[PDB]
Amino acid sequence: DDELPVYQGETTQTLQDYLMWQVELTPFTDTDRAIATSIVDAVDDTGYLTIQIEDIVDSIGDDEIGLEEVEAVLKRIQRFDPVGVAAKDLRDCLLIQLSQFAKETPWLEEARLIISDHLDLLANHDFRTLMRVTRLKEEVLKEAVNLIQSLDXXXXXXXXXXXXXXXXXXXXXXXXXXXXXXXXXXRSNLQEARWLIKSLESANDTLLRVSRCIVEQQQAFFEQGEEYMKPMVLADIAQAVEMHESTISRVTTQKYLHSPRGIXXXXXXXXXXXXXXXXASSTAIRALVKKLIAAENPAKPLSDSKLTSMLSEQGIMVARRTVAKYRESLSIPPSNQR
Amino acid sequence: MVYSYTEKKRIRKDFGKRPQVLDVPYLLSIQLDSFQKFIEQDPEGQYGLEAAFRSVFPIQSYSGNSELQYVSYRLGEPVFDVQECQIRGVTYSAPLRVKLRLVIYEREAPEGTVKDIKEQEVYMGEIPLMTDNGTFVINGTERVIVSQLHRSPGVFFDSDKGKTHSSGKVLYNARIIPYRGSWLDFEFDPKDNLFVRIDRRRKLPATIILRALNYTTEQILDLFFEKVIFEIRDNKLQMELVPERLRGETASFDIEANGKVYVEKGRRITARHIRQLEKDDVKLIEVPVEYIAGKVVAKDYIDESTGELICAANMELSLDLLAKLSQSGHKRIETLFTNDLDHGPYISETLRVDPTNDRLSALVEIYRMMRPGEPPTREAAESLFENLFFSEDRYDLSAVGRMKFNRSLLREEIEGSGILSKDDIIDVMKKLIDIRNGKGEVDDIDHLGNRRIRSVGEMAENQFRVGLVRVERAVKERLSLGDLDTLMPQDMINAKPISAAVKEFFGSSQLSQFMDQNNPLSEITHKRRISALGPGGLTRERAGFEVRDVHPTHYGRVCPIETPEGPNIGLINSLSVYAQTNEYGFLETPYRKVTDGVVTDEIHYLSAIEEGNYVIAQANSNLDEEGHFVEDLVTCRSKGESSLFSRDQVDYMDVSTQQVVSVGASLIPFLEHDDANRALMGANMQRQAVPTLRADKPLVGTGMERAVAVDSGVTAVAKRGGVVQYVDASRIVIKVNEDEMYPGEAGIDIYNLTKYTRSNQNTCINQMPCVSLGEPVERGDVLADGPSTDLGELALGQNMRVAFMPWNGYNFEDSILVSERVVQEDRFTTIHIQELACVSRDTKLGPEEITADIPNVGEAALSKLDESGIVYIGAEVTGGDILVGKVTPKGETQLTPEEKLLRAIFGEKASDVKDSSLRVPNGVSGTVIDVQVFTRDGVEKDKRALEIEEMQLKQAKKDLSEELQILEAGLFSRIRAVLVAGGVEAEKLDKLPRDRWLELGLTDEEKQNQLEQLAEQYDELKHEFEKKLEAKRRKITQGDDLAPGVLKIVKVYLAVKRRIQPGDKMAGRHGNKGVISKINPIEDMPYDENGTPVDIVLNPLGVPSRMNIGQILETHLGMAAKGIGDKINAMLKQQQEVAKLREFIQRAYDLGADVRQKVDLSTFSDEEVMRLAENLRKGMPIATPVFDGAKEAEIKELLKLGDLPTSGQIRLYDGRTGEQFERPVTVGYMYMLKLNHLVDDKMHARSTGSYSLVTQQPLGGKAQFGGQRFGEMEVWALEAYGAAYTLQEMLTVKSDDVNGRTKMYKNIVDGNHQMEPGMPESFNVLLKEIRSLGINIELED
Amino acid sequence: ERDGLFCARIFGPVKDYECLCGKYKRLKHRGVICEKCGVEVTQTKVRRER
Amino acid sequence: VPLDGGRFATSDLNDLYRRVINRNNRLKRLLDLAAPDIIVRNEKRMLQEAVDALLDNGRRGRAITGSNKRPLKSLADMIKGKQGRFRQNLLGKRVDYSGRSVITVGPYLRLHQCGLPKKMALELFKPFIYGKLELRGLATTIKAAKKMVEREEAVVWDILDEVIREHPVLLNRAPTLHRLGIQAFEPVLIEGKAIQLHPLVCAAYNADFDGDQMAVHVPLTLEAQLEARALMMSTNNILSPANGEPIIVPSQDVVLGLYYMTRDCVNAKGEGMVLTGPKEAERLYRSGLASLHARVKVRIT
Repeated sequence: DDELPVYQGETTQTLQDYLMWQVELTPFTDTDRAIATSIVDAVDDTGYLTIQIEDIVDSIGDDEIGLEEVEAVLKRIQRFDPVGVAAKDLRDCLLIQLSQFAKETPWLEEARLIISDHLDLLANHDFRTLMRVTRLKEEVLKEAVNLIQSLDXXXXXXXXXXXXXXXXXXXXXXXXXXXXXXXXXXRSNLQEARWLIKSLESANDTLLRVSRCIVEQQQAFFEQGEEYMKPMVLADIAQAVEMHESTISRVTTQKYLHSPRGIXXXXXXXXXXXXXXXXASSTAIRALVKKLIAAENPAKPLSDSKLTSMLSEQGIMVARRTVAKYRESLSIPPSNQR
Repeated sequence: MVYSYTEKKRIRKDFGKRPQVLDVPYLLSIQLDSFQKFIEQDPEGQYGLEAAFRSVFPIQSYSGNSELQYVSYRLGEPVFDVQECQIRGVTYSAPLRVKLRLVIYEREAPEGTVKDIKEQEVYMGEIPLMTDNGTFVINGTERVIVSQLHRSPGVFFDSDKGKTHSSGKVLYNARIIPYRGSWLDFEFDPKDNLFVRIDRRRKLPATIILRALNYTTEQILDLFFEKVIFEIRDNKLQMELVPERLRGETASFDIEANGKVYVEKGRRITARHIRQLEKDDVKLIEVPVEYIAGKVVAKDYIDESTGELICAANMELSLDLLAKLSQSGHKRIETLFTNDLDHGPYISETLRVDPTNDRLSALVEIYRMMRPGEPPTREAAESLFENLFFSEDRYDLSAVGRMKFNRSLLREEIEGSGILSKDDIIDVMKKLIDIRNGKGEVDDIDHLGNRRIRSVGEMAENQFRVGLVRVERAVKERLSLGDLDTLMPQDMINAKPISAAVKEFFGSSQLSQFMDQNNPLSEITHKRRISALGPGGLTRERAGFEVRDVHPTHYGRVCPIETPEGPNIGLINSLSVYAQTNEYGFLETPYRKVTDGVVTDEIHYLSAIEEGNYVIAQANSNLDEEGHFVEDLVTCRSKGESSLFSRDQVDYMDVSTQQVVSVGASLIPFLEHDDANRALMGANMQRQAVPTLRADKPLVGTGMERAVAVDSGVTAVAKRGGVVQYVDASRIVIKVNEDEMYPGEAGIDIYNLTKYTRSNQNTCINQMPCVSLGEPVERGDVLADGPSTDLGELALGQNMRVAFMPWNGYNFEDSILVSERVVQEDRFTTIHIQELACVSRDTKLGPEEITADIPNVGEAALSKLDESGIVYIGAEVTGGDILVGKVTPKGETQLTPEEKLLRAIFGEKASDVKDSSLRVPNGVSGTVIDVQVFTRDGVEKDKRALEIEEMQLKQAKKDLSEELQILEAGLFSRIRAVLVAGGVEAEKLDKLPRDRWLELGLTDEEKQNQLEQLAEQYDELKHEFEKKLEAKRRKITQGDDLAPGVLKIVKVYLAVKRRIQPGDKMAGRHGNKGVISKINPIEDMPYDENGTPVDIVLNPLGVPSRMNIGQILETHLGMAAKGIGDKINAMLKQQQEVAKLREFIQRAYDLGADVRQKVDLSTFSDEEVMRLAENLRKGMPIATPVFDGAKEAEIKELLKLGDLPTSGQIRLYDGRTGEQFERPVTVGYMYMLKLNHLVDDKMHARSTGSYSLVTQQPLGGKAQFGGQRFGEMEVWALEAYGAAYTLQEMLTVKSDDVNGRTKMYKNIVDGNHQMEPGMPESFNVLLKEIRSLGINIELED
Repeated sequence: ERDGLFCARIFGPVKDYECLCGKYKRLKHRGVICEKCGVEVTQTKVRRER
Repeated sequence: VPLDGGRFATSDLNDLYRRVINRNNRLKRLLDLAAPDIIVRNEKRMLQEAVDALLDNGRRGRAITGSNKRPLKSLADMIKGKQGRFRQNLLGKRVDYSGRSVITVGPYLRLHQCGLPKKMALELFKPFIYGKLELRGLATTIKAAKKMVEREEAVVWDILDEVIREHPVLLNRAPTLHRLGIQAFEPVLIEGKAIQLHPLVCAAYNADFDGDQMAVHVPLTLEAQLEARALMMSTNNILSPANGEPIIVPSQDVVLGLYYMTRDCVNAKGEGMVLTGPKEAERLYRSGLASLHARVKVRIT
């Protein structure tokens, strides 16, 4: 309705909204505005990625309209407010961000064009042999690299994500004797509707009792003090109150339990039974696998088979494949550096 | 009277002729005494918690034989102080604990009890306590709770003023009003029949409600009417005579009394023929038969043989009946009287309309009547009947209801049960009919006799009782087949309903509001306020214009001047000065007692009902040393009136002239000369003033300022006083006299002043010490001044040399031109502190950390931050400089060459984190005065979070160390004293500290006694003091109670000085307001022959039309006030002797007729006089109380002593042209204020901003950048001009046309200025919303 | 939720030319519909019309 | 209506749709179940209650909810705030390029003008400024312009003057009672936070200077500017289109000064001189004479 501040909206501006605003105000032709609108949607909240170019060209359905037309227009779009916008590959991002250094920057212009244009793939590790490639030495190259490292990446300045999306918790786990104890914190027609409320008010009091109950059984199923969490099956919680698996997983999926470590509520009931006599499921396998891979490789061992042998020494019956596959995942440099 | 101490630093001069008797009271007192009576142990049981415990306990369960009871309450001590609690943001309260005895008994065994057990205490809720000053701190906010004035319980009557039926009548309706429960309202019909309404129900017959009382129709009519008699035996037909019962009638036949005619047919009915038959003894006489035909039978009459059928009741007798009753042999016949002059035949027509007079039919009729549909179950009837009134607790009118119910019906006993009864309602109907009969009048609802005040005691007790009953309906279920776990007063009580109800009240409630913290006098006047609104009544817009008006009983109870001028007008009132309140909740006001024609100094508080009976004199009247009135005819008040009476008639007198006026207005000089409405503004404007850097004492004033200041509790006042040991800006200690002290505590008193602190209105609170050092202080003297206080006076504005005269149109209308001097000298410069908070919390994606370092952010921006990331204390911050930085991680960035490449090049720069930080709001400014940083336990905060830890720890250690230095000095004095008797080493004993290792054994007596006492007391004080430091230390290192979804907390304070500009909104006490039009250079102002320019120039043309002449008299006396200080200035500046200075000040103080202030010098000597004179160098502060104030004559007299012209006008010169103005001009000191309206807060301006999702229009207001409602009248005005393009771009392009706003702005940027109007969103919406009903609306081409 | 208030399909998409079911993500097509759902792309101002 | 911590809460109008859907599904379920006429009867009743409650929460009694209740709102109530289309549409759009400040007096500043606070324009005129900046060539791109007016240095104030020149603004106050209550003026930039309004128009506006506040609006286009010059400028309408008699009439200290200038007085030096032109300024300014008097005989064309 009106005359009050109903949550009508804010109409904030994202990056694509703002870029399109910036396109509205620039001297594009009828067609070039179609290519521009075609590119600004391709852009991402991350900036740099304008995804595939030749799909931008082919998306228009031929009829002339070469590659060069989208290329020029593309450059000009890449030139709008947040300096380096879009482009591709980060290389051209840093070349567009480097396009304006005012040209009055000492030593930076040339060196920066050489480093940023080409050979930047080898600049990851360190200088080393690159120092011999560009003939530079001492701090001449190091100061240019200070500028290159001073650039930042793409957009993510427009952002428009003021919403942190907090957790709000649901049930509090007051820590007891090296464990956890639940408390669960935080005329006649409508009169007959009043009655439904009595039932809703009676169920509202038991809503906390379900959280404290399932929470108590969840604390009894997995040891808190132990590394990760003891392996459990939904059949235990389904054994206690005799509730269906999907229902319990739904309650733990919706609500989020706050313990002293982890905010992480439905992950405390999901585990494997390992299917082995000698033995914390995949939690400690992948967790402690990445932990053992954290301190290792004095220089560049890059050996996942040695880590698989170390896992087999612990009595987990490693397959040298599964263990290495789960260990090398999630950004793990293992086996990649070989 | 030698005054006291700080008072002798500046004495105002008093012009008030009338002596004072009763001292002005505590002012605030009305808050304290309420809540002080709500927290008490009472033996009688009422008055506070005890009453809510006894309102339920003991509980009976369901046929349980076991029960539960409770014994007192007690309390805990509050965990935090008021300042701590205010900082931390925690609500300030204390634990409520109660010992409940449990009695468990055996089943089937009568009176037998198997066991009893009770918990030490059960802890239920925390009740918020009250500060000393009248506020409840709640989540670190002050919040004053407002008193409410509500229609009182008891019996009420109303004429309706016959404004309904259009014929006109008197329709007398009576409503009964309980404290809690249903309402019964008896009314009259246009056809003259009584009706019963229950809780605003459609009318019912009258005799059903009475029929519920087990009264038969015979008992109904016999009980509610006359008895009389009639007798016919063998056609003798002798009826009883009732001459006194009738004032008139028409006689159809000759009436013979004992063989002689008393009144012939058609003879005079006048009192001659009445007393003629009165003085003569006359028995029953015979009358004509035709007269009986109009009479109606009362009691049911049946024949001896047959009792069948006819004539039960309420039937006009017929000639057929005479034969039957005459043949039956009944000698006596009792019939109703019903002769209509005063009396009337009511209640009988109600029986005519009553469908059935049976009890059960009435109970079923009302039972089925309450709820619209209902089956005739018969149980609903028995339930609702006993329930809706006679239940123990269901309907309770309580003590005001019972008392006023007794005095309403004129019952002698003032005590009774809180539930109604048969005879109660019967008597109410009796009085109601009596009002119709002409005997008796109605009650005025506006009368203060009928309107009671409730304060925070009584209301907290209400909600606490509510909350407790909602517990008891639950705890009743533990013994309900909940069986036995024992351990009952632990698990059985749930504290959650009690606590949520109490903190629900104080939190959120119409009558708990944030306190007005700008001004002391704003504080005060908030905390004595009586509102008609809220929970208990007066929904407003529907109230009507009669509760607005001043009624004659508000005389010295509320105030007729102080009231909001806004559309709640007369609704929100303010207590008058000397007003108080009874135990029953009624306003009573003091009076001096006059016996014979001498005025005794005994005072009596009279209530509004008590007051009207008597005669009361006038506040300002004459009098003699003996105490007799000078004038023989004295103007007095009686009842609703006023007029002159004789000397011997009046028994009372008004105490002081301040009685009518409220404290707000009691401050305004010359309030007589002001019109009341204009007085009415200015009283309101002194609230919304704003305290400035240096506080100037008002130079002319009422005398009231000392009370307000020191009562308001914004000043620091010295308890138990003595000489000042140590002084400083933040701290002031008093070494108390040896006289007042608690033995064994010894020690001194410390006072920590509060430095710069946001107020609820984002203004400074600052205390600055008045006292010097090495100065004696008595109890009650002010050590510091709060803001807008000078040496214990209330100083809300500044004095300004004013000139009345138009000046080039710059002061036009109500505007106001000011010398640049004023702006240079920084009066009117006011501080403003603003809070901003940063909180760092746990998300789904993991925890958030604060600072060092951030993605995508320059070193430039980060230069003002710390190692920890909070800004250095002291930084100047503007615009979107980063006050605290903070990082929020995003989801799972893994692989592919570009991601690994950015992570390799830049080191990922913490990768998924974002930029989320505490940047300053755009368009705000100021230095960072303080940072708090509350953390979490076990977060391992380190960094700079520890600086406040060490800081507060050093402050606490330094504050405690003083008592150890003084007590250790005393113990060292005893040890140093005992060593003199024997083995005295003199200096060698002083140069060897630490007991000189006991100085061996000395004598055995000194060995055991001196070593035991010295070592014992030494180790106990050392270990105890170190223990206090360890407990406090454990209190320092910890983290607060806090939400599960928050990790660590930081708050930053900013301060800005704001400088007056031409948006000032300056005012004066007299309802004077304006803006600042211009700031002139100094040479451009008008100046006098000595070259002193006026500060501020104001427009004479204000003053006649508005008729506020306080202004003018203020100026003149102000002029004369400066004059004396100029004499003294010039005198001390010439290094005159003390004697002559003494002579001129003494000669100044003593001027005027009467004036009752006798201060004279020679009592205080040498300095003390030099002191004050230097204290009054800047002007002499003359003080004119409200209606006894200074006369013109005294002002000219005072003014001639200053060699100023008597007329108060002076030649002034133009500043530009140098030319004399023709005609003299009034110049004078008037005392100005700066109001809380500043344009910095006002000027907005937007071009294109954010819109609304639906309707797509710009947002509401500034801060959010509204654009500016262009409303229906504004369109009408354009249409009227016929300018349709301007109107068309308003409607569309610049609000809801989305494509057209874009095209518009793009063409503007390009210089096209063309519209391309489209169709506004909001129309489209409407078309969907009408399509949402089954109506199509489509636009047809 | 599918077939509910608020729902995709009827009432249109949620992101501009990006739609649920993660396919034909942008501007490849003026209209189109997924195989998982009836999502019809074309812009998302359509929550204000449909 | 999204919340503080996330986890969106349902709006007022949604509840009505949820309710109707629940009763529709339950009546359908019991209808396809082939059950007694009593219970499906009560379901027919309940659903008419539900749809009638979603179209108007009035019609009968209670409606509302257990939410703190209040009638809620319905699609009937949903009609434009005041249940007229007052709000939102119909003369009532809230609006753009607008601002508002306190009024002071204008005591130089001729009738057709209006002291507009320097800081406050610069906002109102933003689009206009960027145009000029791009013309002069001080900004090649919109972001450049944008940045220089954000930095608000130097050329920009110089261009502001050039933007404002002859561009009529329009001011409006409070209750607008008659058409005079909004009028149009040539602004003159003035450092300050407040708007200076010429005295003579204070009549019309019914405004004193005790803290009244004015809105300001910017006509764009051309048509609108001309309608402001040739209709709403304060110099078009000096006469009140009710009674017809002039507004603009001098009040308050203007009156007092004319009335003082023209008086007669007895004596008051330099009486009965004969002079021509007069001009007579000579003589008042020089002393020589008293303007209240002399009953000087002067020659006049």
